[PDB]
Amino acid sequence: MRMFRITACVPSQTRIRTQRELQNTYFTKLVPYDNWFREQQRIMKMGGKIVKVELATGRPGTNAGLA
Amino acid sequence: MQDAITAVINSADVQGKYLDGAAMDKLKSYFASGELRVRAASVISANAATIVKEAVAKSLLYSDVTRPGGNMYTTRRYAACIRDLDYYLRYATYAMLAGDASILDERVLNGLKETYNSLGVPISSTVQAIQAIKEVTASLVGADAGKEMGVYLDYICSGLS
Amino acid sequence: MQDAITAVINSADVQGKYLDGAAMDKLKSYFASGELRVRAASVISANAATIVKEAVAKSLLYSDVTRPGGNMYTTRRYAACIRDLDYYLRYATYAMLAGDASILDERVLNGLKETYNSLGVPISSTVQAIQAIKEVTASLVGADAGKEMGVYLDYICSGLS
Amino acid sequence: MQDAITAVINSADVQGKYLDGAAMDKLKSYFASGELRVRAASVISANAATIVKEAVAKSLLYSDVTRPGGNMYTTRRYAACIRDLDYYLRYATYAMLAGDASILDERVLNGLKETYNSLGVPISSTVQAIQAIKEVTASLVGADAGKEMGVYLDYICSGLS
Amino acid sequence: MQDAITAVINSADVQGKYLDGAAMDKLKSYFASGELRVRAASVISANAATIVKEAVAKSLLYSDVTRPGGNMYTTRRYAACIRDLDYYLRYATYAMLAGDASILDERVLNGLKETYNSLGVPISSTVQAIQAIKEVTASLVGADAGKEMGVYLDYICSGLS
Amino acid sequence: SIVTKSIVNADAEARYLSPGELDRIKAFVTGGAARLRIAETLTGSRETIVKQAGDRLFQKRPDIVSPGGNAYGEEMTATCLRDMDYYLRLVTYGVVSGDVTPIEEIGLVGVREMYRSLGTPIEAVAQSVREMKEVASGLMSSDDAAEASAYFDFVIGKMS
Amino acid sequence: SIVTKSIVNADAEARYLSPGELDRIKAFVTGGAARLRIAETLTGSRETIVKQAGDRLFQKRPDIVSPGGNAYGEEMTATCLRDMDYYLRLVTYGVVSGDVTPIEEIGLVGVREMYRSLGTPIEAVAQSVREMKEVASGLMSSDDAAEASAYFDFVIGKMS
Amino acid sequence: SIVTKSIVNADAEARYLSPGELDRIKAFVTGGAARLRIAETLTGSRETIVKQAGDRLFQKRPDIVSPGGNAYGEEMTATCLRDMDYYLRLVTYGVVSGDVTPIEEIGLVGVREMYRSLGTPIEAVAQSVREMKEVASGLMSSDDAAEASAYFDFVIGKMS
Amino acid sequence: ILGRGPSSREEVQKYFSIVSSGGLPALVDALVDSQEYADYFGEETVPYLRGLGVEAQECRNWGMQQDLFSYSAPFRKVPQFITTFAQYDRPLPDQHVYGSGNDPLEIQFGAIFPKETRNPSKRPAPFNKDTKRILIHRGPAVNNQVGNPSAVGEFPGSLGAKVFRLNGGLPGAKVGKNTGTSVKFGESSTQALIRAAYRQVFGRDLYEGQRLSVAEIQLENGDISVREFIKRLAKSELFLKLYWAPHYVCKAIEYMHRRLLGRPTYGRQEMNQYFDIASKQGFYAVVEAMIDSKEYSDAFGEDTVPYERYLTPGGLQMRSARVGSLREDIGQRVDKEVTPRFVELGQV
Amino acid sequence: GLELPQSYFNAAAKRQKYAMKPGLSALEKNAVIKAAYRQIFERDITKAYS
Ligand SMILES: *[C@@H](C)[C@H]1/C(=C/c2[nH]c(/C=C3N=C(/C=C4\NC(=O)C(CC)=C4C)C(C)=C\3CCC(=O)O)c(CCC(=O)O)c2C)NC(=O)[C@@H]1C
Ligand SMILES: *[C@@H](C)[C@H]1/C(=C/c2[nH]c(/C=C3N=C(/C=C4\NC(=O)C(CC)=C4C)C(C)=C\3CCC(=O)O)c(CCC(=O)O)c2C)NC(=O)[C@@H]1C
Ligand SMILES: *[C@H](C)[C@H]1/C(=C/c2[nH]c(/C=C3N=C(/C=C4\NC(=O)C(CC)=C4C)C(C)=C\3CCC(=O)O)c(CCC(=O)O)c2C)NC(=O)[C@@H]1C
Ligand SMILES: *[C@H](C)[C@H]1/C(=C/c2[nH]c(/C=C3N=C(/C=C4\NC(=O)C(CC)=C4C)C(C)=C\3CCC(=O)O)c(CCC(=O)O)c2C)NC(=O)[C@@H]1C
Ligand SMILES: *[C@H](C)[C@H]1/C(=C/c2[nH]c(/C=C3N=C(/C=C4\NC(=O)C(CC)=C4C)C(C)=C\3CCC(=O)O)c(CCC(=O)O)c2C)NC(=O)[C@@H]1C
Ligand SMILES: *[C@H](C)[C@H]1/C(=C/c2[nH]c(/C=C3N=C(/C=C4\NC(=O)C(CC)=C4C)C(C)=C\3CCC(=O)O)c(CCC(=O)O)c2C)NC(=O)[C@@H]1C
Ligand SMILES: *[C@H](C)[C@H]1/C(=C/c2[nH]c(/C=C3N=C(/C=C4\NC(=O)C(CC)=C4C)C(C)=C\3CCC(=O)O)c(CCC(=O)O)c2C)NC(=O)[C@@H]1C
Ligand SMILES: *[C@H](C)[C@H]1/C(=C/c2[nH]c(/C=C3N=C(/C=C4\NC(=O)C(CC)=C4C)C(C)=C\3CCC(=O)O)c(CCC(=O)O)c2C)NC(=O)[C@@H]1C
Ligand SMILES: *[C@H](C)[C@H]1/C(=C/c2[nH]c(/C=C3N=C(/C=C4\NC(=O)C(CC)=C4C)C(C)=C\3CCC(=O)O)c(CCC(=O)O)c2C)NC(=O)[C@@H]1C
Ligand SMILES: *[C@H](C)[C@H]1/C(=C/c2[nH]c(/C=C3N=C(/C=C4\NC(=O)C(CC)=C4C)C(C)=C\3CCC(=O)O)c(CCC(=O)O)c2C)NC(=O)[C@@H]1C
Repeated sequence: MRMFRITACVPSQTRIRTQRELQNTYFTKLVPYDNWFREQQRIMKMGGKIVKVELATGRPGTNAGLA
Repeated sequence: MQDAITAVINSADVQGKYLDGAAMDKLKSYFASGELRVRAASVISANAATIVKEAVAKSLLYSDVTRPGGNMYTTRRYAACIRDLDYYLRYATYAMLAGDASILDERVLNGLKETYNSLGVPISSTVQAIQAIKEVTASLVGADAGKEMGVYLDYICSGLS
Repeated sequence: MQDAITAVINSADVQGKYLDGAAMDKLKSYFASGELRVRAASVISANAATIVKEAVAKSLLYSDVTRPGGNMYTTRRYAACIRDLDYYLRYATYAMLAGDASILDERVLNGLKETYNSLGVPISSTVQAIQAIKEVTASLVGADAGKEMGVYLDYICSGLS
Repeated sequence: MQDAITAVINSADVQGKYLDGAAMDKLKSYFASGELRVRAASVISANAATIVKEAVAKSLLYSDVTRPGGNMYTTRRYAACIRDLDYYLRYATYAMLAGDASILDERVLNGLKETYNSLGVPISSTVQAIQAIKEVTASLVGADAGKEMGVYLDYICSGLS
Repeated sequence: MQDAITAVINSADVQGKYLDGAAMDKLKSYFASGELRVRAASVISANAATIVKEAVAKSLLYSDVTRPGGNMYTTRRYAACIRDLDYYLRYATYAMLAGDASILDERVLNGLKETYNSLGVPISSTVQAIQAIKEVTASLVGADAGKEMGVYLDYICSGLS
Repeated sequence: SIVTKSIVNADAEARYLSPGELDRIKAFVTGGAARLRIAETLTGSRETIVKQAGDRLFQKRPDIVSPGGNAYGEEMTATCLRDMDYYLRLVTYGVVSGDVTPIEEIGLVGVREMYRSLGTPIEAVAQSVREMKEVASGLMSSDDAAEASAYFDFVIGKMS
Repeated sequence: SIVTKSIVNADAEARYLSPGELDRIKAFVTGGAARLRIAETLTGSRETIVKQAGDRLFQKRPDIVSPGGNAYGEEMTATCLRDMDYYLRLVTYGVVSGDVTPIEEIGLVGVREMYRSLGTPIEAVAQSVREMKEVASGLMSSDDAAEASAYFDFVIGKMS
Repeated sequence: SIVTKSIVNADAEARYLSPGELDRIKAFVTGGAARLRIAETLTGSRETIVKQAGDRLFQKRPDIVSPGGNAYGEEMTATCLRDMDYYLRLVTYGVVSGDVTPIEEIGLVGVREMYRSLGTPIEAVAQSVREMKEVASGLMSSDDAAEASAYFDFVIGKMS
Repeated sequence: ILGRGPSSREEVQKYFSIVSSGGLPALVDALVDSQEYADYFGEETVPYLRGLGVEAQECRNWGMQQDLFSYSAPFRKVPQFITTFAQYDRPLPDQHVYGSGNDPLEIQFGAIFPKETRNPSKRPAPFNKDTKRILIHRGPAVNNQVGNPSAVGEFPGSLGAKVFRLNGGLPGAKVGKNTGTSVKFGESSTQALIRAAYRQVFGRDLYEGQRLSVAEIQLENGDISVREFIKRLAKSELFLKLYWAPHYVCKAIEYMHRRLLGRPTYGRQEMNQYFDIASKQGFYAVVEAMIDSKEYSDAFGEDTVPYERYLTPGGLQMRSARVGSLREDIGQRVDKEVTPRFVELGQV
Repeated sequence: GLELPQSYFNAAAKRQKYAMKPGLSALEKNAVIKAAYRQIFERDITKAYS
């Protein structure tokens, strides 16, 4: 299936976490196409800034065979 | 994943038309080649581990790559390279069955050249390993089937190189 | 990461030999330095918060950052900066005990500069804060382990800037 | 319980109408089959020990079920299995002459699954016993009466499985 | 779960022996009955929603269940009852394809009686709904396929009762 | 396609292709000639199937062609016939692929809320595909009409 | 079997059976007679394949029956042939079922841990199964052996 | 090293170095003289332990040196002793560094699929390292044998 | 003897007192020498089952008498009349909303459920829609999210399960180690995290051929999150074959919720939500809905392996009500023992 | 205490009452004994196991 290569930064707003939080603060990721809407909405209601997003796999305008 | 059949369907859908004779001829060619594809896939699955072991034994073992100071010295790196070669064999078998290398472009050739350049993986040594796998499979599954397997094999070799 | 001992093991593994005389002299040198490293690490671990407070008092207090409009104005941002200085001092103690800065290479400085550029953190101000940390630790533990402490702290400076 | 006549009258009573067009057909088919079903009941009730004898001899004897470690090892368990097969034959006769499996639903299948799962009786071996019952009755009474018993015996088999 | 083929295989494996003649006969019976099962599954998959629609209109619309105070009064209760009918029809189709009611035990009837008893669901009304499902399904699917679907839906009713 | 589904299942399980699906690929690659015979029959006779099916749908459920309905007017009935042409084209794509994944990736996902937005009764769309299936099965050969009607009534079941 | 696998997949996607899987069940149902013939020949000759493949295994790997080996001894060679008979019976079950999930459930899940606890070389058991498929291919007709060797192939792929 | 393991544990718990593990590092530094003298004795006497441990392994399990085995032949026996000398070098690295994690990451991760591809008996390799433990305990003093036996038994437990 | 079930809590109480005082002969004598037995069967009539149509059936022991009149009554070993008569007076019990059988055993691995058929012990109770189940938090009792909803992300130090995170750096994250680096220390940490995530999804460790090596190397390269790795492990076909297919649907939903959130479901709201997801779209959709739920993101980040956060009271009773691991002050008066005052005076 | 109309106990499959009169013949005496055994033991144990 077609995948999204995304990169975003999410800050902490409620607590000062005393453990190492850089890896889940800033990350580059591979999310699926059907889960990308809910993942983006989750991090974006969380309040992060997404810096980059591309189609890692697949091609635009694919009528069939994208899975 | 794009195969010959889905390529025919998508090439029909981009103009919205039905299937003409021009799209019919390549589909008939795929239907003619599919029996040889299934036979070659059965032989490759029958000897999947032994091809990898024999090509590793006569291609890179007891050399400077597996010597200390080489990339393939450590047992972790050795198991990683064995997993990589098994993945290349299995996904090239997938491409041989599907009739297209889009599975290689979408699953294997997605951010691997930069990963190998970052990790210092020897491109020439992987080329030699791919050629050893290709010639062992060409010796094992047959002449025409081995050459058709080697089409996807040197396509993914040129993609990774 | 790698310390001095595992760096010696790395140098042994690259050449594929046992431990020769120079490597064992390096290990004895590390065993000699380990007493001062342990004592300095105990001093920093006992005095962790006070170093941060004297450094932020001599560097960042009564400035445009802690005035409104700066990046220190929210007390959440203040607690974040104190926690960042605690992180830098703790990883500096880790590198001082290890004898190598590979811990700072792999964990802290992996994306710190670009995430500070994304969040608007002033790199010059935190560089001066790290310099203040270095001066406070050098005053606290003396010059003896303080030279290695300064080496690791301005390694953090060079990596961040 | 209910039979075919009660099912017909209940369906027509739920509709509120008379026995118009297909209820009469079902009733006349029932009364046409009835005298031969009574004759088959006479044969089965007369010979009822022989059916369970040939069924246990055909399917369950000389097996792991009857040898030690099996669920038909002790004589109490063997006599209980004989009584269960007598129950299956007799209630299959009841359902075959009623023309409905409601007697099997309310007096057999209501608790048969839970008593066999609590006891540990092998479901597959019980199914094979009932299959031996249905071929022995088909041999001893006839093909048509064998099928008319065997549809309810297969209903009991489906209730087991 | 298991089909008839896997039931034969599991029985032979528990016995520890190979497939004897009666096992081959049962397998040949299932291979004889397979085509009707496949076309019946195609018919039911075609008419999946419509069978539920005419069954609930046949049994439960304009009654005390859909009147106020009944357990199908609200829209969420109607949606849950339609969901339950879809589950029963799909799992009866699965059991018809497998030739075994084991999936009804594993997936459906394992705790559904306690579920309905905790929910307050009238199991008499669900039994009449599944009888309507039987009638509408046997109207559309044929005669022998109607018998098989009726056997498995009556198994669901017997598990409910 | 069927080969595409087998490839993605083998890749998801991280293994080579199973004996059963290899035999399925072999039998499909032999029966592709009959599948393309069904395809060329449908493409040659595509217009009369949709015309008769649209006429039978219109006489069966006149509320579509009635005023206030979903297709009032000749251009909207032509749009409905164009949608039926699209569905017939997707059925031909299904019978050449040997699997229903082209109909999923073009005309099945989101179709319920699609026709919810359009106001089109998707049960009447299912009735139209039923009329297309029965006119096509009456037109072409029955042993091949069963193979075509399997994909047809899968489309009907997903519509309903 | 393939029916159970298709039902499990359809339940996983919460849908009815796709017509591709209906076609695969239909084709398995029509072609099961050849599988029954293969299984009948194997259970008729089931001592002969174990006999010849055990002989060929003791020729090719005499370290197995050498002292210090896993199968050194009369009872140990008896248990070796017992394992060969087990895998032959599993291959007959897989040929009958048309799908390799009974073989996977009975004798391919945890086989590595089992033979690691027993100290048995898994590649040597794979060699024994490969020699069993050689003897069975010699015993059977060409197309039947070519179809029946794929279950042996899955056993080889899981064990080696 | 255990200093790196203590750094990793303190970072995982998000804290500085505890006084107990700092005193552990102190004891490591003070005992480092004996901890390196054991490494120098093993390096100096590294040949004969390999040779007679290999001979004891070969008479314990002669199947691997028997024909048809993995280690049969001059070349295979030579590379078996080469791997034994490599693992002796890993044991010397572990007993100088004080921690079993460098052994676990340089020679002992991936060793199962390594020797599964190679056909090497992992139980025979564990027996070889066991006989190396016995030879080293014979060649060194009792307390030194006890402190080397922890690393040796770590290798044994991770082998099997 | 009487041809009917027990009729009231006081009747069960009286006859239990009789059978406790004098045993089976006293119970039998008290049953036969009663006004009801002499009224119904007299002196010469055989007792008969007084079912639905024989007389008027009371509306209090309906289901219990219906199960008792079946022939499978001597295989329900749990007493059904006294339990229902006590739970009639008492409020709703600690039980899953769909029945007692829907509650798995709170063990390390294995979806072990009570079976309706094998040893019948079904205990229905009318749970309505908004009926939250009281759950016991593993960590601090203050950090229960019922009264402290901002403590969902708090870690249970020394009181609950161990928390696995990607706090350590993954190997190959940066090119600071410009090749070589044969003693790179951090890979056992992420391998341990992978093994712990595998254990959490499938409670016991897998076999060699079952691991998803593509997902493992993707997490080791950093391409996917711990959240995505948990999603792929639960979406794997092994989870389908092990815990979804062989179980009842709501049982599998409950076990999936306990594995993927460390928490039993609160009740009919979450149960009906995931049941509707399972009916409309399926098992994969249930998995991704449970992972993408907001409570999952609050409890665990993108780097945190799930852990057991809440228990049922019955599960906690199974864990901490045994002979060992039960404290002296749980349900017992603790007398402060002391050296006696005369012994204290006798000590010089 | 309860009430039941005299139409419900006219269609609902009445229980056969077995009363041991002293003069009864062998067939109905054995029927009453077997019915008593079925009542006490829920089954016919003297037929199933003697
Ligand atoms: C000599 C003793 C008489 C003889 C015996 C005879 N018995 C059978 C068959 C069976 N007998 C049993 C009995 C038991 N199995 C147990 O476990 C126990 C309790 C310990 C008992 C009492 C069984 C189970 C069988 C069936 C065989 C089986 O294991 O499945 C036969 C065979 C009859 C047939 O029709 O097969 C015979 C011949 N017969 C005589 O006349 C001698 C007096
Ligand atoms: C052969 C049939 C298999 C076999 C059977 C077996 N059954 C029992 C005991 C019982 N069977 C029942 C079932 C019923 N009682 C009823 O009144 C009715 C409907 C009319 C049914 C279906 C019951 C209640 C019992 C227990 C008490 C009794 O004997 O009635 C046993 C004995 C269990 C024990 O351990 O004592 C056995 C062994 N077992 C097999 O393996 C054959 C497949
Ligand atoms: C083998 C022919 C030669 C070679 C290989 C080698 N590979 C690795 C490690 C990795 N390679 C990948 C890349 C992939 N991910 C995928 O999903 C696929 C198939 C589609 C591939 C090919 C990954 C993720 C790894 C693991 C990265 C990691 O180190 O964690 C290594 C190890 C590098 C290391 O530093 O350990 C090696 C050595 N190099 C050779 O010399 C062989 C000749
Ligand atoms: C203090 C020296 C200067 C500064 C501080 C400041 N920090 C933040 C927030 C974050 N800091 C980090 C850094 C790390 N996380 C890690 O895990 C590690 C290694 C252990 C480091 C170094 C991160 C990730 C954040 C993001 C939020 C979080 O807590 O995870 C802020 C911004 C707070 C906000 O977003 O509102 C600030 C301002 N700025 C200065 O001016 C001081 C000189
Ligand atoms: C009228 C505005 C539209 C219309 C209505 C229509 N409805 C039905 C049938 C039913 N509708 C319901 C819905 C509800 N029942 C409730 O109790 C509530 C909430 C208080 C709702 C929303 C139900 C249950 C039925 C089934 C009938 C029954 O009560 O048993 C029909 C009949 C369809 C049939 O097949 O009989 C109709 C015609 N249809 C329209 O086109 C108008 C837009
Ligand atoms: C429809 C025939 C009749 C009926 C149905 C009805 N059911 C519910 C609620 C539920 N039913 C179930 C049952 C299942 N669990 C499973 O795992 C499966 C498939 C194997 C089934 C079928 C469950 C779990 C529920 C609860 C869902 C929820 O919590 O909402 C209702 C709703 C009652 C309510 O919401 O209070 C209804 C109405 N009842 C009737 O009257 C129809 C005749
Ligand atoms: C001897 C105890 C057993 C044995 C040995 C054996 N080894 C090989 C060959 C190789 N073994 C390795 C593995 C390693 N890589 C490393 O970095 C280390 C030390 C950390 C080890 C142990 C490798 C890479 C090889 C190949 C050599 C090369 O450099 O290419 C063989 C040969 C296998 C073959 O097919 O030729 C053998 C036989 N076999 C036994 O039976 C003894 C139990
Ligand atoms: C009348 C308002 C509605 C109705 C009634 C109806 N009830 C029955 C049968 C039974 N009713 C009960 C209930 C009770 N038993 C008790 O002991 C008590 C409290 C003292 C109550 C409330 C029971 C147990 C039965 C079953 C046997 C019996 O009558 O005792 C029926 C008969 C059902 C049949 O046909 O068998 C009916 C019709 N039905 C309606 O439609 C009205 C809304
Ligand atoms: C071995 C001594 C005997 C035996 C074992 C056996 N066990 C299983 C499977 C399971 N065992 C458990 C038990 C546990 N759950 C826990 O939480 C713990 C402690 C942490 C234990 C010990 C469970 C849950 C299972 C189910 C599978 C799973 O792993 O989740 C089996 C398999 C049964 C099956 O049908 O799969 C067996 C055979 N049986 C014997 O005969 C040996 C004597
Ligand atoms: C105080 C009056 C007495 C007392 C109390 C006590 N309570 C607990 C712990 C728990 N209490 C609950 C109860 C609830 N959870 C809910 O959601 C609701 C309704 C909103 C209630 C009433 C629970 C679940 C716990 C477990 C911890 C948790 O929060 O999950 C304890 C602690 C037991 C322990 O061993 O730690 C105590 C001591 N005990 C007394 O002696 C006071 C008289």
